[PDB]
Amino acid sequence: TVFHKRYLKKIRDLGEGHFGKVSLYCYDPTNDGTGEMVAVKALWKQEIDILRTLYHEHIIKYKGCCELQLVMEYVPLGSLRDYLPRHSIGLAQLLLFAQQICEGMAYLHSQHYIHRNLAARNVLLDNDRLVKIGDFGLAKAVPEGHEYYRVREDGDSPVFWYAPECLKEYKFYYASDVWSFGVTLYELLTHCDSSQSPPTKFLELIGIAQGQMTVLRLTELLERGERLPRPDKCPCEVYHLMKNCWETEASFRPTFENLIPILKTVHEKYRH
Ligand SMILES: O=C1C=C(NC(=O)c2c(Cl)cccc2Cl)CC=N1
Repeated sequence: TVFHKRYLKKIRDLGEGHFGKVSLYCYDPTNDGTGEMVAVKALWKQEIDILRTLYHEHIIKYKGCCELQLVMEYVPLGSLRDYLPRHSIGLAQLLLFAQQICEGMAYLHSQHYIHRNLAARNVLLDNDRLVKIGDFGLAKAVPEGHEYYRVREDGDSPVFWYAPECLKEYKFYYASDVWSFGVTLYELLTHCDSSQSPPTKFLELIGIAQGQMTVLRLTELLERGERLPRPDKCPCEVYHLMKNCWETEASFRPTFENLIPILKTVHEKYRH
């Protein structure tokens, strides 16, 4: 679908992820005064071409583009990062969010893509609190006959959601996305509390200032087996699952395909 900027009118700002800004716009090509609300991402053909080939209930829906800006579905409940501090959410619902992330991620990996920006702020919720994986700004196609994508520097990347191989070897495997999921799972269990966030907690792990974490210091701590702590009221078994996703060796981490039945089982145990 080719959208026309003439009938696209901006309503209000949502934010920015990979330096590209997202805003709520109204598309009214018939001038009925109500129109339909869409999300417009601006300032790149690969991110658009990746999202174009993706169709899944747990992946933000591509709607089209306009002369270039990305047009996606607008989701009213927003990101998990802002949603969790706002509401009283139970353990089962948090595990259901994690299960839905895994389903969306398993599908992404099936289409031969890696996300590389899997964090709670990049996961959105529709009206039925259903997961919608967003911000494909860092997403890449894993080359055919290759097990990883060679990263061109950690530059503007969420390093505190990254496995040691991404920082040390500049390698991004499907298993590197599992490590980020482990960190996202840690985020859900802290109810996305800012005082417990991964950049904040990792600095606290040694006792260094807001910007004293080097790629070497971070690599050595992760290789030494130092990990994020168990979030308050988090069941030991949900924490042990995060640790499995945080295995030093990439090949030893669970896959998303195998994490789904496990998160389904754990969700049932804590329900009601
Ligand atoms: O309602 C929405 C919101 C979207 N994007 C984000 O909210 C978003 C921002 Cl503004 C910054 C960083 C990451 C993300 Cl996912 C996409 C589609 N519909």
